[PDB]
Amino acid sequence: MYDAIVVGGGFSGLKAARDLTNAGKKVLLLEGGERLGGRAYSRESRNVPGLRVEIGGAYLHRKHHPRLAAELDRYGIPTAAASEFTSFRHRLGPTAVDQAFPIPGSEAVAVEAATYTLLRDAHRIDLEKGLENQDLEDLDIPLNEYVDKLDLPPVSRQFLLAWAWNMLGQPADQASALWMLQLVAAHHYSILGVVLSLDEVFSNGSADLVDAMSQEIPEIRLQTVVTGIDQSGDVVNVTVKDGHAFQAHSVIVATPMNTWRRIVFTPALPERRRSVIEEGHGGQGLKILIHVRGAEAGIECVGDGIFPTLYDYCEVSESERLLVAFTDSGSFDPTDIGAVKDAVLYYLPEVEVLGIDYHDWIADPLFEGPWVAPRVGQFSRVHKELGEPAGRIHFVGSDVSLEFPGYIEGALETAECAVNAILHS
Amino acid sequence: MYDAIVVGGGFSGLKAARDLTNAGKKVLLLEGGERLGGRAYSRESRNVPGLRVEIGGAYLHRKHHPRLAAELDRYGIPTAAASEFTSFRHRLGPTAVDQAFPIPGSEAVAVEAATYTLLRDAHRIDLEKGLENQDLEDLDIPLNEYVDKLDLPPVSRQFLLAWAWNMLGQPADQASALWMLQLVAAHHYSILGVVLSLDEVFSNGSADLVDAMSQEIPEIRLQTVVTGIDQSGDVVNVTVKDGHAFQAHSVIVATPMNTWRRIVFTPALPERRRSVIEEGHGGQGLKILIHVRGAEAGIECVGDGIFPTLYDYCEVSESERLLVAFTDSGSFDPTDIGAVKDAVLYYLPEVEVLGIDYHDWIADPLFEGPWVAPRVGQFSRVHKELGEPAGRIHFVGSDVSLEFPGYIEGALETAECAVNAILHS
Ligand SMILES: Cc1cc2nc3c(=O)[nH]c(=O)nc-3n(C[C@H](O)[C@H](O)[C@H](O)COP(=O)(O)OP(=O)(O)OC[C@H]3O[C@@H](n4cnc5c(N)ncnc54)[C@H](O)[C@@H]3O)c2cc1C
Ligand SMILES: Cc1cc2nc3c(=O)[nH]c(=O)nc-3n(C[C@H](O)[C@H](O)[C@H](O)COP(=O)(O)OP(=O)(O)OC[C@H]3O[C@@H](n4cnc5c(N)ncnc54)[C@H](O)[C@@H]3O)c2cc1C
Ligand SMILES: CNCCCC(=O)c1ccc(O)nc1
Ligand SMILES: CNCCCC(=O)c1ccc(O)nc1
Ligand SMILES: CN1CCC[C@H]1c1ccc(O)nc1
Ligand SMILES: CN1CCC[C@H]1c1ccc(O)nc1
Repeated sequence: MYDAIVVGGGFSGLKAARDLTNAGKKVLLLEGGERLGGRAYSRESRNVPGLRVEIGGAYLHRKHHPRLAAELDRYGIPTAAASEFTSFRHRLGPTAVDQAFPIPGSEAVAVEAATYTLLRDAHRIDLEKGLENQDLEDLDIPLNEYVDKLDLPPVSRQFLLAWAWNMLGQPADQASALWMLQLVAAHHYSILGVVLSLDEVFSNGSADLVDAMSQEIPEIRLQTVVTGIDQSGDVVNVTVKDGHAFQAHSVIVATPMNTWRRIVFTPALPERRRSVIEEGHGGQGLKILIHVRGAEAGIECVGDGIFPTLYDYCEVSESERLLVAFTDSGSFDPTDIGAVKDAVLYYLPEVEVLGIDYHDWIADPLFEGPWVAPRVGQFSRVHKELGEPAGRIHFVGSDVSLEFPGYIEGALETAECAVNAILHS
Repeated sequence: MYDAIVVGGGFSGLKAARDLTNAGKKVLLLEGGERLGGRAYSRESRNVPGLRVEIGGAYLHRKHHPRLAAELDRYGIPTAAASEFTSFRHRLGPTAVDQAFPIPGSEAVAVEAATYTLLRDAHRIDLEKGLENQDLEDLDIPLNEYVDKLDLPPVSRQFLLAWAWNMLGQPADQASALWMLQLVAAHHYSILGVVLSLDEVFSNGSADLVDAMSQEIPEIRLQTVVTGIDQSGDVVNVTVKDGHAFQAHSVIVATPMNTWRRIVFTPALPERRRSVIEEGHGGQGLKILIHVRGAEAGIECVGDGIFPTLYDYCEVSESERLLVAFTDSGSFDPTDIGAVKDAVLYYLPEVEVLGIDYHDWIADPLFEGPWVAPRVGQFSRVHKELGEPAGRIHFVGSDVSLEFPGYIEGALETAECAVNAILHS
């Protein structure tokens, strides 16, 4: 039996396990899959032999993501930007300008005013309290309704909606305004910052950091799916799909929120958590790597397409590239390549699609979703509580970060807190 | 004897006189100078025979200035923009972009944040209450100190300071932050709007409108300088530099604030007004028309020069133009043409200065100043009170507008209110 069992071998689990180990605790890490890293998943391209790609989490910004920056410095892990953006091919209407910030002068006043309104609203959020504890319910409404009250002209309206679609992984009618404002608050109260945090990538893949961290973790079991966590006795018992149990004084749940509902907790989790847990969050983010021919380097496209964003990812050859598109899996079927072709040619009518690569995170039983985003009304009912301990079971992960939810940084942050909580008695 | 005497034949006096006349009152307008229009002064160029120029007020924006827009529609008075701006020659440092909005991407986050801060502060101002009645004293500090707390990077910092210098007619150390915020509030809570209200000009000069209005005013005396206003009796007595008095039930003071201190009021004006009146406001605006050779059309220059702004005004010929520069008369001596040459060549090293035209508003005894701007600390002590009646004497004018101070629109607004006050008993 162990001081602590960590369930899940993403960045959160890995951090918690390593740090508890270095503190002299006896730790076991159980990972249900065949690999470590979770929603950070670098691997060989399905389309391009010998090419390493990120199929989940990839981007970081050292200034918004200091714990991650610390990890990188700690292990000497190189980063860079994946591409310079120099060619802008927007679909925002005839008055848009082809630049990174495509808003024309005739919209400037409208943007100014909306900027003030969004940031005012964002400043209502205190990041330590939880979204359900601050009288923020009036903001917990469908994003499209919120944006309708800003009454933006066409370019700025579509620009904001596109990036919101991209970033939340939900269409505007399903996204919560409060959640959009949450991401603005997490970026030091900045709208710009949300998109500007796409700043660098791992030069050798996320696996670089995953492997570094795992090297400091003495006991790991892969292919070990936790099905049960029972703290009815003096010591927590963790049952596993095989049926061969492990015991510890403390258990860290570092699996995705949308998979909690498949674990049997004993006793049952506190009742106010239960409904949201059963439902799951509404995240439907979809990231598609697109192998193309005839694309110039450095393309960025933002617009009103079924892909709100489409931008440069990497050089394959003199004539071939990968692009990345974001949409959501409720709106778009990535296995309909004809659809892919249509969505790309909308922005880039000269380009030929050669193929696509993605991971169906929502269909994967180890995840049941991409990154976190609430359904409308969820997190103004319960949010902080999701990542609070239930007796000796701690809940960590990006999904439950108050400080940086949906980011690698949030995984690290939450791990920090569980480790400290465990070290204090 | 008259229902009303109006003192001053600027837009405020003219409006008040006309409207009282049309209401069936018996009105006399006394103007101390040889012309009507006051600080709106179109006349022939000192530099270019046969050319009409604006030596004071010139610019308007129909959307911010609806009363003025009404006047223009009423008399069929044509307007246009004086020039397209197409060539940007800024002195804002090597990272500036040569566009109307010269802020580069690396400053975007900083600007976003400052935008929120300025507008938040501006939203503290309710435009009907007066700046001395709202607990705004913490904002009534030197602009440079306020701007230092925004901690802007270099381009945005200098850009904001330049336009503030231009617009307030005061260097940053003498300008009040609260007053800058007042102009932001007057423009429907917009920073951009302050500069965007430079939108059209009178196609035939301000005198077009002045002449239209004066045609509706049956009794006008020019060269009649008021020296005394005495309401100790039942009927107000207005003494005049000649010594030949006029009497009325009501008197409208529509002369500039900085000339009130030369009038003998009986009884004395209410005591809390007296000190600011004696001191005068701190407006030192200076507008210089510059006759040039070798300038391309459509130039706008903003920067850190002794002229914060320098921009296109009109075509004289294929090789000659007028530009306009704003600075202030405490900082700059317009009769030092060598200085003028230096200030222009800073932005435009290829251009030859042929000559200059301006009016020394501060030296003119009928004005003692250009447009209104408070000294630091003035208007958070007394501001609304300056434009309130003292018994039967009303105070109007741009100088005292709560709603649009320093603009033609403010002259019209204040006249509106005095007329209505007089019509009601
Ligand atoms: C398409 C996509 C793109 C992204 N892009 C970015 C980005 O650019 N930048 C950024 O910062 N973030 C990005 N993210 C978000 C980020 O990758 C995740 O928030 C983060 O990796 C989550 O780490 P974690 O430790 O919370 O959970 P995960 O990485 O999900 O780890 C959970 C672990 O639990 C395991 N598991 C599940 N059920 C069980 C079970 N019952 N028993 C045992 N193990 C179990 C899973 O196998 C997994 O290894 C992206 C996410 C996705 C899906
Ligand atoms: C250089 C400059 C540029 C400007 N640019 C713009 C601009 O682009 N757009 C804009 O909207 N505004 C502009 N303004 C501000 C605007 O012109 C004025 O606020 C407005 O014209 C003031 O009108 P008024 O009726 O309040 O006062 P004024 O126009 O000053 O009228 C005052 C009248 O009082 C007379 N007078 C003074 N003392 C006496 C006395 N004792 N007895 C009898 N008569 C007396 C004066 O002769 C004058 O005719 C500018 C002002 C200046 C100086
Ligand atoms: C840099 N600004 C462009 C807007 C989006 C963005 O910043 C971005 C997008 C992709 C990428 O790899 N790097 C940056
Ligand atoms: C249009 N934007 C440029 C900034 C200043 C400005 O708007 C301006 C200046 C002079 C003029 O005649 N018209 C407009
Ligand atoms: C930065 N975020 C965190 C969750 C999804 C991810 C992401 C990355 C790139 C992009 O264009 N949009 C979203
Ligand atoms: C618009 N304002 C009102 C008072 C001064 C005037 C003005 C006009 C043009 C310019 O560039 N700056 C200031």
